[PDB]
Amino acid sequence: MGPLQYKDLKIDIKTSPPPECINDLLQAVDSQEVRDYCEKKGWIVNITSQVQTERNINRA
Amino acid sequence: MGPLQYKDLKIDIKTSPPPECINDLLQAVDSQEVRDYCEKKGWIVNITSQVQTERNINRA
Repeated sequence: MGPLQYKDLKIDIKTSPPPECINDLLQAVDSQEVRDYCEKKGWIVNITSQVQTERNINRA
Repeated sequence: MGPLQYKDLKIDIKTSPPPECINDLLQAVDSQEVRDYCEKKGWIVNITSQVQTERNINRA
């Protein structure tokens, strides 16, 4: 199977969350509303495996 | 008046919080525990217009 091109990153300004300011933050105040928010914002502070992009490239 | 004798403000030190990732974050999930944490961490994310709710509560 295959969800997407599944390979190196190819974006830039849109969905972080590499600048772990929320998780490094909320990793101490227990508050998924802040991370649920962060990933609501668009960082996704949580993991770097299951990602979903809206601008596919297979066709572009 | 102010919170105290607020003076000397032309450096930066390890205390941010200009990178408003917590406040820009927590400004939407209502969670002073994250900012109380952020300023506990050392950013101090907190606008200074006319707030006077005796911050720095006794969390220890």
